[PDB]
Amino acid sequence: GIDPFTMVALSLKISIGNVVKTMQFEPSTMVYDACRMIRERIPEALAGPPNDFGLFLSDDDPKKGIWLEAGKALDYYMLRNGDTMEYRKKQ
Repeated sequence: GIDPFTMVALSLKISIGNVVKTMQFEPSTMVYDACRMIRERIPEALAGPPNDFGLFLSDDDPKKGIWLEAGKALDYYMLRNGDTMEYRKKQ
């Protein structure tokens, strides 16, 4: 794939374990595609199976954080430039 930055791009802070990387995603980018972007830009995403991990929308409270569905898009989850999302393992 290719590193996104086209026009208005959703710059989210991707947390993988302890690695927080500000990543620029396209608004219409699907969650499985955003994962495709991290795995390629940050190697730590490849710490396990792709469906075993996932995108976790980070809020101010841990219980407000939700798991982004692969079949949905980033914009769909009200994601913005400056938000934090932790690409981490499910369960």
